[PDB]
Amino acid sequence: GVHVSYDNSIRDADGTLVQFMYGGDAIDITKESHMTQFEFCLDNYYALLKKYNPSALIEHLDVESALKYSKKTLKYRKKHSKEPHYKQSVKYDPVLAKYNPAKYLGSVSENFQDKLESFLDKNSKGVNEKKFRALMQLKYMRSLINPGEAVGIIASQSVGEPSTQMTLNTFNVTLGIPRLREIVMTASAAIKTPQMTLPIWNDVSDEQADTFCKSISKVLLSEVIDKVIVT
Amino acid sequence: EQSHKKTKQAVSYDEPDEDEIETMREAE
Amino acid sequence: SATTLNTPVVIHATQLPQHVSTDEVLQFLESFIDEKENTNLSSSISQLKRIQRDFKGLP
Amino acid sequence: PEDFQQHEQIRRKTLKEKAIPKDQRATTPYMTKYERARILGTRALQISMNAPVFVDLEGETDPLRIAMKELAEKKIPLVIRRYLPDGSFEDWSVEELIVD
Amino acid sequence: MDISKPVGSEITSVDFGILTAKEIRNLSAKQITNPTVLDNLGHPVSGGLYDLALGAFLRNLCSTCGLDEKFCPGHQGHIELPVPCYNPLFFNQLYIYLRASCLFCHHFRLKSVEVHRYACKLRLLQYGLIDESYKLDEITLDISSTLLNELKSKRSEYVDMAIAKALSDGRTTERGSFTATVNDERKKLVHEFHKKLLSRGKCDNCGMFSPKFRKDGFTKIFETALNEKQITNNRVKGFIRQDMISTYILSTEVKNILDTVFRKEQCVLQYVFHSRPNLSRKLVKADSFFMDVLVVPPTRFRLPSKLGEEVHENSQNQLLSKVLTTSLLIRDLNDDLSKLKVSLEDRRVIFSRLMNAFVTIQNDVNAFIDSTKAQGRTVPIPGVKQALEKKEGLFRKHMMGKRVNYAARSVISPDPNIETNEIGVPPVFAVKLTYPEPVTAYNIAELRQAVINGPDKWPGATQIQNEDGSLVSLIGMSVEQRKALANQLLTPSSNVSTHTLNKKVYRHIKNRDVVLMNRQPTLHKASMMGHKVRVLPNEKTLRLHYANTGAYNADFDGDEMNMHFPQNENARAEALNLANTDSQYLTPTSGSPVRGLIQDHISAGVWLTSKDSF
Amino acid sequence: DRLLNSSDYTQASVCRECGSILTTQQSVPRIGSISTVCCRRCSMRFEDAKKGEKIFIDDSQIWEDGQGNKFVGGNETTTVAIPFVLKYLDSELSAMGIRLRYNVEPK
Amino acid sequence: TTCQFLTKAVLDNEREQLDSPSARIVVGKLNNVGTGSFDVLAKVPNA
Amino acid sequence: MYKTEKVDLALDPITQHFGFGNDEWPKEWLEKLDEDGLPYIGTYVEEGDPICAYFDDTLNKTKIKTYHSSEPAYIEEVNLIGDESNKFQELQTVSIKYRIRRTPQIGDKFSSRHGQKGVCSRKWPTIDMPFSETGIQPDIIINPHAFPSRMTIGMFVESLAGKAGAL
Amino acid sequence: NENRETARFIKKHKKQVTNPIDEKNGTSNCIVRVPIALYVSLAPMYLENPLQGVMKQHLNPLVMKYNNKVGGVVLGYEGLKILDADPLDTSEKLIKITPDTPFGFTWCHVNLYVWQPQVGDVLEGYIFIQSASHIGLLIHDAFNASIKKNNIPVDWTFVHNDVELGHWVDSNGEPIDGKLRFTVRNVHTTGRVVSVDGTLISYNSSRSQAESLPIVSNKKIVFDDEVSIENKESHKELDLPEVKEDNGSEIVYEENTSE
Ligand SMILES: [Zn+2]
Ligand SMILES: [Zn+2]
Ligand SMILES: [Zn+2]
Repeated sequence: GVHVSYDNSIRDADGTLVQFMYGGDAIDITKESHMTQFEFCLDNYYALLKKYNPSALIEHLDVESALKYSKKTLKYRKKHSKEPHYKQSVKYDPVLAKYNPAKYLGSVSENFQDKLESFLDKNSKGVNEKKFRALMQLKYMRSLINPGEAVGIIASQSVGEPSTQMTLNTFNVTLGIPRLREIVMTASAAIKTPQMTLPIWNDVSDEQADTFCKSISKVLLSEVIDKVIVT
Repeated sequence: EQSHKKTKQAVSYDEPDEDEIETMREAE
Repeated sequence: SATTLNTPVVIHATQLPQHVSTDEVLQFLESFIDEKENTNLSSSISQLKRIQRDFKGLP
Repeated sequence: PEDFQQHEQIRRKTLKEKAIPKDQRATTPYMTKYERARILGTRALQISMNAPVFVDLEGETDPLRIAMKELAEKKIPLVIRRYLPDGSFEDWSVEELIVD
Repeated sequence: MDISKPVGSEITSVDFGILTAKEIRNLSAKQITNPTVLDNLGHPVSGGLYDLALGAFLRNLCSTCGLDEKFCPGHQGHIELPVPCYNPLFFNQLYIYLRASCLFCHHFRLKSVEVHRYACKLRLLQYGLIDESYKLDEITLDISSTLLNELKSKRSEYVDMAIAKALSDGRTTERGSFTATVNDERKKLVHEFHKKLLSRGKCDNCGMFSPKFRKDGFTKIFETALNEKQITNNRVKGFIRQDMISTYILSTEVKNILDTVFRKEQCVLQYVFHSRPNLSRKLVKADSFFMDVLVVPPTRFRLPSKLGEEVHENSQNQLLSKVLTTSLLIRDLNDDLSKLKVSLEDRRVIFSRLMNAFVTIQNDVNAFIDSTKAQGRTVPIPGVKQALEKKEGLFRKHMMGKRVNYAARSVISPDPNIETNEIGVPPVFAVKLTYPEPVTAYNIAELRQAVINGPDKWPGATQIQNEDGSLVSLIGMSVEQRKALANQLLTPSSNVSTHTLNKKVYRHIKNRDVVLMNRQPTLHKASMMGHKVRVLPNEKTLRLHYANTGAYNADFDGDEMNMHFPQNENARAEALNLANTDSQYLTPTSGSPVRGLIQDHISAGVWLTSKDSF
Repeated sequence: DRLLNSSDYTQASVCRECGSILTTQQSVPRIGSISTVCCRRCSMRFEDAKKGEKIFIDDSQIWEDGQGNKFVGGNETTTVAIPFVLKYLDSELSAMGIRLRYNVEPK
Repeated sequence: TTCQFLTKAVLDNEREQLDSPSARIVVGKLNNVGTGSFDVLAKVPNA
Repeated sequence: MYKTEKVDLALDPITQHFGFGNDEWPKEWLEKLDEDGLPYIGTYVEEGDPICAYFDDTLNKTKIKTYHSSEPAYIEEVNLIGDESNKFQELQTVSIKYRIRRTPQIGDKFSSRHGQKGVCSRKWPTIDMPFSETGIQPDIIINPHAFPSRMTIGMFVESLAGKAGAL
Repeated sequence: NENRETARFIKKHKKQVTNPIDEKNGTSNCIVRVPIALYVSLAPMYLENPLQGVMKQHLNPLVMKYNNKVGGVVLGYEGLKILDADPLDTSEKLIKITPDTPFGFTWCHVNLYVWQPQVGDVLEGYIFIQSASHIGLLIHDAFNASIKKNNIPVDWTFVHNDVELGHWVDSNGEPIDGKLRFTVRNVHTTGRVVSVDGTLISYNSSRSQAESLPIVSNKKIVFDDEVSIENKESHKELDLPEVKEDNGSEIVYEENTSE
């Protein structure tokens, strides 16, 4: 039942909301390929400009609302760059949360925004850096997942079909289908190999960390006994 | 064995009669 | 015979039937017969002409 | 007769309540892959039932290729009723929707 | 499916409920009383499972609608059970309500204020308001009746206000809001309610103890005798009654206990048994858990299975005949009971005869519904529960999945001369697979030839459908009749009732058609694509291009593929624009290609595009 | 197309008043009259229909079965396109004493 | 557990809104996904 | 391909008898079966054709046991066996052998003695087939893209050994 | 609750609007105007002219035929209006199309003029034919009416015509005039053409429970003639098996022995 609604959100068969936006950007995977291939798109500017015909769209969309907002979010993002995630500003939320991607040119994912802006800075090259920005903004607009798309079946098929390739045995932790079953199929509270990844500081040396490993590792009486003589 | 699978038009997605059935043998 | 393209799905009286005078019936008949005359409907108009004829004259 | 008039009033009231006016509509100006597929299929179905065609079918025998030609000249007289998860809808004509 | 046959009415929702005995008796076409199915000579016996009132059987016309075996839809009948029986599916539930109720005041042993608290919470949950159901627990003032009744009043006041407030806004409709989280909160409460209900030993309303009820695998209940501590408790609390004015228990006794309890506790059960508000205002009766009658399905769904020459008896009729034998026997036992009595004393025998009569019909009822609830007979006959869950189940084997018309299967063979979006169809399939093409002015020329060509010459036609709805097969006809029918395709309809319609030609699959190619297992939607038909002469196998090898995960090692031929333009458009091969270049798994050339073509390219190649 | 249209697509009669496919039946008409789809559940036995002043049945409301029994009402029947397994399922559920009510629009 | 879920449905007096792909297939209704996520209406000229 | 069928009349008093009953005889059956009711050894049979004939007194009608298979055949052997009796002898058991001709069809598997099996993709004409300097066109064509994955070098040495031994 | 459930049934068969006797004519006005709502199908051939569709398809076969819902004979329709599926100024409306077929379905509003004659209503008709057991009449020279022998007064005596047919004579002793006034006893819809069963003779007839006691003699005449008509009709189109005796003799069934 899970599909794309006309309000771009991922809704179940009964109308209950599952996601507010597909992957947080509403992009169709079968389109997200050359969307970061900026040099390719630049070498084929006029070819793609003719493909994504904007002349029959300029009257149906907004060209500034989202673009202005995108700068305001980028402003507060750069202000708290060194700051941690909990201390980050919550004044302006993403441009995709406030503007419909199919109606506002510029309501693009911050991931795409950062990647596109980085290309225009690191590469100074009859195409202007401003008219190329619009083409890529338009490419993202034309790369959106269609309302009605059964993202539910597609997701399970995208997890199922390649999990056939991992039917072969190990060459410690649970892998392949048994591990996938522990998650998706049984949601086990009693995992076969429960683990914890502990990030060690820089001020703690390789010898200190190994001594710490010994300090937590379970020690049995058997492990310290050499011989037992019963007379 | 593949000749029988070559002619049969599957009812569904294989069968859980293996380890999955013994995992389902746990009541809440 | 008795299909979706022949007969309607549902018929409902939107209001109670309001009685019409002899002159109103005759005014309607004249209006309906003239509009329809302007294939199996022809036999129904033929019968309708007899009612109109009875409401003002003799057969 | 009295109980039906109330039922009809409620039916039409709920319909109007769900209808999103032409100005307040906020879905994609683009015709979805699914909309195009159904429009071409439904119009082809109409063409096969001797429906008045608004294009010159120069030796065309396939109703779908006729429905495709009518789409190219935006002569398909159909409307898409885009439903939202609450039951409300946006009526979009085939003419106004952008086709790739 | 016919486009010439549109439907004006549609099912918008399905409501689940229980059939009442009074309801079945009125709709019934005939009362079934006879265990025999056929009279002598071979005619169905009156009052038996093959009665003609249940539908047309043995070249006889139906005695209800008058139609023959083809047009008769079949009619439901009924068996009058001489004593009520526990419905197997709802036995566990009626058992819960039997153990939870007091046998004296005939209320649930849980305190009325606590029961009302659940009724309040469950009423607020009929509408989508969980926050309010929890806020009810905040309403707080061995406790006097005048004080507890004020708590019930204040709680009812909050419930009526919270519903009206949310009803004023778009928070909940008159039909009530229902979500999965709302359903989760309901399921939690209905569970907690039954848990609290079963936990109480001594009745909180009237302090008298009730005798505990035990159960076995089969639908049968027993009453365990009270201990001396609880018997003396009944005596001391016996005077307060006056001022206000293991042994097997029969189905009637249980029904009579639950009858009063479901009347006295109607308020809570109203919301315990209704997911959304009860707008129908129907009473929640205990007799829904009991069966006073059995519906006899139409003869149409109980036909004897024919395998070659041998005609085998239907397993349902066998189980139904067993219910009929026991019913006639209890009718005689009750008739002998009615005869005699002044002489009694040893009444241990009359109850023993009654217990047998009750347990025997119950078993026959159980055997018919769910076999895994019936006693072992020296493999048993499957019940209706077993019929819905034979293997994968009726839902999985015949609803979610189905065997289809206008489809073919064949071993795939490679072909680099056909398009990457095409399928090489053998002429064998092309002369059998047909499309219902409606005849019009733009295609009269194309279809006239197909009609002349007939069902064995491609591109031909196997049949022609007139506007009256009738079919004219072109199979037996010679070129002369086919030529005459072709010159009669675009003739105007004389009948005004079919003037809207036009003739149809069931034409052979042409090279412009769409087909659904399928290679099992269909692990991803790319394993079921739309291909363009290319009829290849002198072929006995399905020809497929090498670019399709990846998506289907099909190797030409003697693999088999299914070909589906959709029969309408909406299904055509879908197979040509959505599920078509060209629109499946990139898989949605990683957005990477699954289409390309595989072996000779790669080695050919390295040589062709080499500098040395002039 | 696969799971319904080219499998078990059946245009079946349903009563709008009680929402069922199994109570509907074709009425048995007289020499000149036409057969009409009638619901056995919603229709009342002619004799049982007893009676401000006396009321008269509009003739179009009285239908007869093959057994010769007269019935009053149960004429609010329509046609719906459904899979045939549904009819077999409803029939099986009915044996178990379970009733399916199909809410059919228009009403 | 078809009969078990059916029992729970009857006891709840549940209304199947026929909005899930499975439910729609059971009653022969067009699936609400993709091409079934909207309605097609014909524009007619005469009043 | 040879297939054998046992036509036994057992299902103690003899009712079914091999042959043809008097007064009752459905049209053109004598084309497949001989006077004894058994088929003519060598006769072409398709599904529906009579493979034997008998008469049972219980139904007082002349019935036939039909041949049914998608592949047509020819009768190779008909053997009458009247065993499991001392003095009361009468035939009830007959064994019929079918000869089904099987030309190599598109789909049939072929393999070298090196585990290199492949289905018949097509029966390529000699004019369209590649022709050698000697004037020989290969009987079988194996694709070179089979060998890099299978690593069946035994077949490669078998090729130059077989050629050397033929010359 | 005992009478509450039965109360819903009475209102279902309750006569909405009764036909009143006016202008000292003595006859009750049965032609009435009733506004209705239809749910009709629209053929794709009528997609450019939808009003002509609804008319030729569903409203035209409706006229001069009895419609059960309006409770009378549709004499015609007036003011057809298609309800737009889109709630909104223009003549261009929209109709919802079925997902499976190209046909659309719409709600329509039209006023029907129907001939609604209830029982007890006094009507006039021109005598068409007059047999020994019934009198044929025509209401407005279009609607069929019949008065059975038992519904004719006892004082009346029928006379058979010799050499080209018959004629009925009233109580006074003179033949009956071209037009005849009668009361509606019953209205038969189920058949091909609408037929009105009429009476020429018309609670407090009880003389110590005498009304409850039926006169077998009079009750027989109305039952025998009814059965005789039903049995003669059932014998029409009756195929019986040809029986041939074990001699080669065909058994011929004929009540009359001689020619
Ligand atoms: Zn029947
Ligand atoms: Zn108590
Ligand atoms: Zn009904």
